[PDB]
Amino acid sequence: SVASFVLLSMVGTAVGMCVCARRRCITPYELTPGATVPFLLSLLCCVRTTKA
Amino acid sequence: ASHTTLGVQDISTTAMSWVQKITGGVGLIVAVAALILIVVLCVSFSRH
Repeated sequence: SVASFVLLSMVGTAVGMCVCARRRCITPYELTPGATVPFLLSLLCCVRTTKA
Repeated sequence: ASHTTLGVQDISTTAMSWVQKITGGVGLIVAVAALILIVVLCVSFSRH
């Protein structure tokens, strides 16, 4: 049981890193005046790939 | 003599290989073509 909750904990921090990478990848965007990622969001699909 | 009972499952023997050869299908290539077309469209297809 303790192994179960701890493995749940590592997967939880893993999804935490997922969301952290999402915010970190969108932040350099932060709605730049250029507003273009033809090679990153169209390819890497980090976040809200609906747009670009 | 009821000892030798055979179910619906049976050994196709050499012909087994034949059906194993027949089982090969072109679904893989058709799926590949669909994926290729949908991506080359993804230039204009984003999330729909």
